[PDB]
Amino acid sequence: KPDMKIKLRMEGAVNGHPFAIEGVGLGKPFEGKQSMDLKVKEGGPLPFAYDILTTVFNRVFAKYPENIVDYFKQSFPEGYSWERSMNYEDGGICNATNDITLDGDCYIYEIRFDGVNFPANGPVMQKRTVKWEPSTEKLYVRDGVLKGDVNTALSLEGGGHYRCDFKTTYKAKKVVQLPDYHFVDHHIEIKSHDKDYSNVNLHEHAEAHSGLP
Amino acid sequence: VIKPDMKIKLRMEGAVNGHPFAIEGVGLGKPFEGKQSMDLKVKEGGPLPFAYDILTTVFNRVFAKYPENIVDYFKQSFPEGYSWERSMNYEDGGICNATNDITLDGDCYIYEIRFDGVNFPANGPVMQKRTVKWEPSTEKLYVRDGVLKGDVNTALSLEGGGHYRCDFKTTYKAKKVVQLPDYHFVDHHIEIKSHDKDYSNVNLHEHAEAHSGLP
Amino acid sequence: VIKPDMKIKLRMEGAVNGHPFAIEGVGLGKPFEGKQSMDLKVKEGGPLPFAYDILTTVFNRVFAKYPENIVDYFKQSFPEGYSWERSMNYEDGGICNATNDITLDGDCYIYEIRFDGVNFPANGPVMQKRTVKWEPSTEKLYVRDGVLKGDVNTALSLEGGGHYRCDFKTTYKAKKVVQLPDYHFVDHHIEIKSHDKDYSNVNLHEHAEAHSGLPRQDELY
Amino acid sequence: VIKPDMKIKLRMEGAVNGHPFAIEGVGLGKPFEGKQSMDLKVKEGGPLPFAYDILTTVFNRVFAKYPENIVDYFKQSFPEGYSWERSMNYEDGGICNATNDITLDGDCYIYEIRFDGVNFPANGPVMQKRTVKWEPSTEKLYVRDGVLKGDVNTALSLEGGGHYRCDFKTTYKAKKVVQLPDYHFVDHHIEIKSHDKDYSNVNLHEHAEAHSGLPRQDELY
Repeated sequence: KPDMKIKLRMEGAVNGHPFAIEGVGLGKPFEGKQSMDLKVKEGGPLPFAYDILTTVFNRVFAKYPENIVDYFKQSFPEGYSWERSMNYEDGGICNATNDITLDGDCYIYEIRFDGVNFPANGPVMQKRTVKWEPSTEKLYVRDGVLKGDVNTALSLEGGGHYRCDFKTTYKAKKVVQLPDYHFVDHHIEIKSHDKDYSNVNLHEHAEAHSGLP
Repeated sequence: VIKPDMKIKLRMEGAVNGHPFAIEGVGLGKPFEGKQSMDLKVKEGGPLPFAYDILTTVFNRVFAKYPENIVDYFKQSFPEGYSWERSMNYEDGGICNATNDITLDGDCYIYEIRFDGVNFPANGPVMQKRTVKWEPSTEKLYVRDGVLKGDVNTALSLEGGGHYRCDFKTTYKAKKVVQLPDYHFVDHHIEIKSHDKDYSNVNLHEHAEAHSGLP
Repeated sequence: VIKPDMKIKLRMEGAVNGHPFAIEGVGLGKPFEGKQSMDLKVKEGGPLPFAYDILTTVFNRVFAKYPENIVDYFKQSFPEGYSWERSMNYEDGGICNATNDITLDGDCYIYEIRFDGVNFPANGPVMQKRTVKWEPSTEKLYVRDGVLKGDVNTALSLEGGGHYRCDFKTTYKAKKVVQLPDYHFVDHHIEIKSHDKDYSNVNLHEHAEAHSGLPRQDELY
Repeated sequence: VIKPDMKIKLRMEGAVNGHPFAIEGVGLGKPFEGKQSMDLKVKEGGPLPFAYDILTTVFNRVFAKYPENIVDYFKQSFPEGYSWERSMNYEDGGICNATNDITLDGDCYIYEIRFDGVNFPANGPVMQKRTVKWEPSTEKLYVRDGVLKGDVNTALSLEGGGHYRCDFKTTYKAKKVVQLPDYHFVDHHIEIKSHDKDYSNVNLHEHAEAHSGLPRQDELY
């Protein structure tokens, strides 16, 4: 619908230490904007940069142009799931999955998050990340499902960037029309948070396009 | 504190391509000879829809024969124990993250294991169970930032011939400060010795020895 | 130093899976429009046994339209010029490293290019010539240790459908000190417009435009 | 075709971060004992501004001791010889691509080598010459598409301690049809034994043995 709700729970671990986060939000799928409030329920205070989780906290929240097949809006009411590997340039790897279903007007997420091999003096365990930069994801079809890759980066305290290579697989639960090669522009931002990030208000803006011209 | 005849008790909770499962095991082995064996049972999520082989190297470098001219990081870490973290990067994009918290209760090592695999193509040898076994391997172990790292590029043999490659990145963290070793190697040979039709029961063996390369 | 119309002169020497070749080209473009076109000729090692597409992005981010609010690293570097390094990483392990030394003579840029590709499998799309073209792309550019870096993972479309991925890592080096830009993007669309049977003659075009991501940028006045 | 004492003659042309150089070498070794040594001389581009260590493993798996139960792909390929392709992926993004055409003239192997490295950061151990030596390694060899592959993640020890990692991917191509081996390993130990101040003269050694993993192989009679 023009205005949808979000309900979510994430369970996971970072370098073996487990935690849990729940969230509630709302957004406009046809405008490509969304926002949510996240609450840490287990494993607080989190000893890692919150930023590594933010892109796991839904490509249905992306404004798709008419000449571009929309894989995500097609997959409802049944929904879809996605898998992702997030490979940071210092060897830290985060694996995340999301099972997305629809109940009335509210999307429901079942998220699992697992990070390993973050060095203790790195920007993630030391919390020296500022935010994610805007990015452009590339989407193409492979083995009857939709892939999404993007080489992005996090800005660091005092300048410089921390790169991360995203590899996402999107699987609609039911068979939908497959799209051509296209792009999605992203901008995710933490707009407010408390000292230990037990409460986080997170926003994303996403728009699909087909590149130049 | 470390005795020629130790026991293994383990539980793994995890998921592959989003589908969860759980496996328990009971084992035994000889740390000073570098040999071990266990019986594993699927307790949740069976029958497993992926090749069992991707899990076996998660199911303890204390079971490796270390010569005396090589500092033994793992046997030093007991009785307090150690933990390890690992990424396993398959050449077709399948990636498995696993963690193991290892403690010691009397004569039995106890594992708390987490396993999470993503992005395995449905047409690949992991989801279609076309792996035969792990080949023998030689791991590279070195120190970085006060902890021990171990990297190895190995492979799985496939049923119509050929090999399916995997890059290992392990971080070993002793629970308290031990002597750190110099650059060395561990030779591995892990084998499934018997199993069920669906791999609900698996008998797993490993043989390991540390060395220093040529000569 | 930068004129609305510029010329291009280049020579590329290199090898793929150990077999050497050489290519010369002449071109023209408009740096402030971010467009260029050239004519390329194989001079050595023909006919080439690999897909020509792996060479095209080696054949000048000075040919990229920069908005007025984004610092332009490349147009600043002339008349002295700049150099760049890059090593493409294709998903089946075939890897190409490339270098370009770019200088200026009057109104003509001059390239000295080296291209070296290794480990292309015989049954892969490069050695079997099953690539159609490069898809449009969006490059990510950021600063590291006083020089400009460029990352983008893009793809080639394949003859029977589907895509063949490649990871780009470029380093750009101005020869003299210039102003460094913030993290930004460059959109690309490179196209082979015409070629003969064995790709002896190739007409190649590129369109490149810089932006700042987010909400793409005319407001009634 | 293979005699217990063979000689080596080589020339390498290449560049690192765009700056070209050339090195010639003369050597000797015992293929059946897996040992070799050579003396290398910089002929162009000296003094080299990068750590010499990145070139040493490019300066022939015929010099590897094979047990009788493991098929020898390399000693089989002569007198025709073989060629190999290789990418070396360092953990900070430095990438070196190398090719070698190995031929045989009498009792002397002849190498034609190309070496091309890009994106080595200026503050890294290669451009600062902070490497000490390659650690010994164990390469893993397997067959793919009828040719021989070699993978090994290895490392260089660094001046102030610690290690600098590199990912090797080699493709070996015999010039004639030979019998293909099963999955096996080769243990390596390459050493610079002497060099002059700026590495214009370098004496280089390698020791190599193939095996089949543990249990490492008289049985007391």
